[PDB]
Amino acid sequence: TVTEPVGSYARAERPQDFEGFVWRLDNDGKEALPRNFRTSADALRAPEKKFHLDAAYVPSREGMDALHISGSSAFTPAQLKNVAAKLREKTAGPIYDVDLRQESHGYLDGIPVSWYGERDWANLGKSQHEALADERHRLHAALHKTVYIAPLGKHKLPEGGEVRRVQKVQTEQEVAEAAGMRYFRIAATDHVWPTPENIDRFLAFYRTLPQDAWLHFHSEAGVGRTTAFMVMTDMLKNPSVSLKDILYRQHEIGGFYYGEFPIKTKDKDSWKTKYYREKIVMIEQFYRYVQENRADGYQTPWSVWLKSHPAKAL
Ligand SMILES: [Cl-]
Repeated sequence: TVTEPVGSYARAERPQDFEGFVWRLDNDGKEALPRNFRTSADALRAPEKKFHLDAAYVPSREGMDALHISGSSAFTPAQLKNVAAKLREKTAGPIYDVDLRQESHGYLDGIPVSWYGERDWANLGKSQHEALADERHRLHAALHKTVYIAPLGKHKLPEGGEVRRVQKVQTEQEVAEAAGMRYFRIAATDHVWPTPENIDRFLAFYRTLPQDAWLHFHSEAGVGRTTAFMVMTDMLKNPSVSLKDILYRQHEIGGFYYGEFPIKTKDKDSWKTKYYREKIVMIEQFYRYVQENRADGYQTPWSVWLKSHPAKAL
């Protein structure tokens, strides 16, 4: 009897130990665009040394022109508008803001903030219903109230920032719509592989999208969670493309590399190590799901299939 199967390790952590304690500044708004902005129309560039990949390797671009996806970090409303404008030049289809953040976040006086708990796990273990409920309550509770908004220091603790009496509160959905983008939330926990719940939701959503739909994925940094879903979308829309080509091309356009590599972390970040290994295994497990379920149109949901074909630990 296994308590937590591969892909659900995070379920063993205690939520009560990472509760939110401060409104974190998600972006200073000094740049015109969010950080790590990238699209599937972008040219591939040299891989990052840390991933020890083959720089001479030329990944196939098959299906990238019609992939129509992009990724980025969190953003201010103005930055989102700039993103929408840039994407509108590439498509005449609906542009979706796919919010992959489980952590409660929103905008106070137009400032992008999030209720930060240690490890960014303020909503760990909560269902999407509970997470959004927490988010809605906190945002509203901030109106006409004094709050402290601050960026984090090297040890993930408040550093400087500012104090203000909020006069306007907005959800990301509001910001997205005001930017001319449709909105879709997937409460994925930061630093770990998306839950079976997260993926089932995405998969159902993905199946009903128009042919010309453009997906702009984003999380906090625009790296871990953002790349995982960009990778999954790439595999789903281009099942004939090898796992290697998918992983390489998603990384070389500016994303994270989800294949094996010499994982290295500072002592204070040693806790992230097993979660990185788990994601590597689950990336391969999803690829297997796509290859073995595409033929019948994915009649079997990911969560169901996963239980029938559990991934092997690392
Ligand atoms: Cl849920």
